[PDB]
Amino acid sequence: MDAKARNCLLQHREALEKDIKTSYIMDHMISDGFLTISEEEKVRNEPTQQQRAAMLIKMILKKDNDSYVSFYNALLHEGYKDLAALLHDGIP
Ligand SMILES: [Zn+2]
Ligand SMILES: [Zn+2]
Ligand SMILES: [Zn+2]
Ligand SMILES: [Zn+2]
Ligand SMILES: [Zn+2]
Repeated sequence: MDAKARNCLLQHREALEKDIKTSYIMDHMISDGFLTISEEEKVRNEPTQQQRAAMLIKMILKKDNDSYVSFYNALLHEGYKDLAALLHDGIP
């Protein structure tokens, strides 16, 4: 993804990981088409909520612009408008 978007995720990494429950966000991104079911299972396998969110963010950091926007939209739609507001200015 564009550096602007990546740097924004890094800036806000700790809050994102602190706060996010992954299950609904991930099904949103899978329905959208920008997270695979194999990626989802890797996240789901982690044994705590912080560790699942850490895995998800780790994955997203390696994806493209279209995936950043899908993640952003999932935050907007699945109960994290606060976190979406932090990532808005980083949209590719
Ligand atoms: Zn799923
Ligand atoms: Zn959704
Ligand atoms: Zn969507
Ligand atoms: Zn497995
Ligand atoms: Zn972390």
